[PDB]
Amino acid sequence: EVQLVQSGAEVKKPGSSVKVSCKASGGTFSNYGISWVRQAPGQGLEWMGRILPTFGTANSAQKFQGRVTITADESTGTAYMELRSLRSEDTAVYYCAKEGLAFLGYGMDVWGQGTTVTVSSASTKGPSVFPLAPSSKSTSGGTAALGCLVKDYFPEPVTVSWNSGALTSGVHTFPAVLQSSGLYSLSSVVTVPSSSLGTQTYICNVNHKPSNTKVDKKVEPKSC
Amino acid sequence: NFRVQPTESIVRFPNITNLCPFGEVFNATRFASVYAWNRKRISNCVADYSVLYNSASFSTFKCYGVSPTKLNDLCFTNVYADSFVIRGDEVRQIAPGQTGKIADYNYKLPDDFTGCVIAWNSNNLDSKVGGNYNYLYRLFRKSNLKPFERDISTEIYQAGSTPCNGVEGFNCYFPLQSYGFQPTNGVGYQPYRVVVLSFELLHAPATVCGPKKSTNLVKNKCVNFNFNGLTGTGVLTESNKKFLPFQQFGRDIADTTDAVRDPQTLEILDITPCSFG
Amino acid sequence: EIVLTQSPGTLSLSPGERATLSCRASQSVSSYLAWYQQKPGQAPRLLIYDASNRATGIPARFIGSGSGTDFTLTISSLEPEDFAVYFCQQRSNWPLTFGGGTKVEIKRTVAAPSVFIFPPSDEQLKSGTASVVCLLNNFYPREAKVQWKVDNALQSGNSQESVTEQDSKDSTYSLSSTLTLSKADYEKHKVYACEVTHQGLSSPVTKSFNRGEC
Repeated sequence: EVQLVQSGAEVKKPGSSVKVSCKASGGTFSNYGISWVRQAPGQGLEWMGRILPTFGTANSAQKFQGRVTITADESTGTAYMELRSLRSEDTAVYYCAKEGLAFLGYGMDVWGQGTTVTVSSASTKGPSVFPLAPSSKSTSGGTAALGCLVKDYFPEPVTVSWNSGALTSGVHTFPAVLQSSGLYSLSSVVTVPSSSLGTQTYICNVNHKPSNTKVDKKVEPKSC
Repeated sequence: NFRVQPTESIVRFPNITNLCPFGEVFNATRFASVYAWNRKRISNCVADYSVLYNSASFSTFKCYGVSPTKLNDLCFTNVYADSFVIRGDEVRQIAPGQTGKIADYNYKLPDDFTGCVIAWNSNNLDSKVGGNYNYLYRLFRKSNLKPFERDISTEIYQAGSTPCNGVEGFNCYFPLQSYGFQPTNGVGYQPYRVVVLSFELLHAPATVCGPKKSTNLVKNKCVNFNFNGLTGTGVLTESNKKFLPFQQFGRDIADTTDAVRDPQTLEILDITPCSFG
Repeated sequence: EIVLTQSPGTLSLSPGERATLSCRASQSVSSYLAWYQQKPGQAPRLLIYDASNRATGIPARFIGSGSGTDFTLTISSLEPEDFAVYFCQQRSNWPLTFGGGTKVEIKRTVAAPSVFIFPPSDEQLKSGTASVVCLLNNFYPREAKVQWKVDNALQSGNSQESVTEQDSKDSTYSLSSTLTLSKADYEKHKVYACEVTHQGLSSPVTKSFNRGEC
């Protein structure tokens, strides 16, 4: 069985260069044929180009010509997809997948793993956790939703947990949405019975890895 | 004149020489891709097609130019042996006057084909999990192949009328294609190693052909002898004579054959005519 | 440049039914069409190649047909791991274009969205930005509209929406919209509200709060 081990996530800046690798786990190359596919956040799939490693043939789609350059290292069994003049719309998850010698027929059967390329002009900023108090205690007399709202952090991801992982029933963590300023934001709410309010204390502990921040915000009622 | 007739006939020929090793053509470790096939050429030897026929391990042995059982009797100047691996649904294309993508411009057999073709399934050497990508085949060409022509060039095929410039693109296909040989595959998609013998009768004397069938000698009885072609009758018995190293038969006074050396023990025998009158 | 177009866009059904996807090609790919399945947060995997050949390891329920410009992928018996996004690619000639996609959902009885609205906290008001969050919880189907009325004035162009994936226990979604605005704007106005219009709601529910008085 062939594997295609790929590189890691690479945050970049506009106008810079990115080089994604797709090493073949198992030694060197053979008559495989490798193509590069990217998928924008919340979109479909896009095909960029392909390389013939052993036969030394490689070019990309006419949209990407003059900007992409696919190369291979047969000794190490590693293929590269150096991409220049990075643009803000070039952020996506880039894949690599072998597809059989000729380009018409079989199809990509073994895929890589994805190399998230985030290209923006912001610096690693810690989250600013703000509380979402259980306001308007009138909904149903027995249900309540509360939670903190992580705002203005960069880059992804941040992991929110409640009561040090001891509370997961009825916990929603919404996907992060990119603001206009260039920083991300996501909420995390939990549905809680109204009886537990005022006796049980809930605390959301965020874990942002790029900026190693460990915040503990205890959410309480509306200051009585 | 008690002119009796001989009991039976005996034929004796020299010992079996070099066995003409087909074993490195049928038991080879790795064959070649059908677009680049081997053409190992045979020469002076003793070809034993009998084991090939009754091997009980082959799937196809359809033989066109000559009968399979007369293979040990006809004698040929030269013999070739092509070898490659193809799919099951494609062995039917290895025949004169056939079309397809692997018979038309991968391996063309002439209409006046005189040799013949052997093919057996090997789904235990050429098929590995994850695919065996060492076996390629051409599926694009400018023109058809004439019989017994090899093509190994890998210039990118230009299907349209646009310049192509050595890279793939719109109407620029890579000529070759791989076999995804995976163990879990139904018959007709599994590898099939194919060997194609093509006997040649050239103006030079024949050097490659089958063994002669010798029999046990008989002494002091009247039989019909055949020693390397010379034939007749008479009693065979030992004689206190000699021959020179290079001389097989002698001719007596009045110029008739009288003594012949059997080509198995290098021992001299006299052909005394059986008593008559 | 061949343009593929799949139909329909979502194709939501129930577990045990039969699915039918179409990859109507623009030009005329002979018979080279590959079908892929992509589950959320994963890599796509090949299912059907050459428009009729099942890839290794794929269960027998995935069957493909069609040729020329009209194709079809049919799943005979849906299973809980058969709900994903399905892409079709034409491997006829340069460049191998993909298709739109089809998020095969799960059908269930229509549910009413619980609505909660949270005013900005005083800690979050230390800076100049105030954000109000209106939360839609455990509804179905996906289509739901949220619109803000600050002092009974329609607010547009300044709110952002985020929806979770389909739940793995009751197949219900969840929605959250944020009212991003400056501190000066927040302190200049009195009443804020969010309205929810859903298929499963008899009337558009609207919850509101008065600035400061809470």
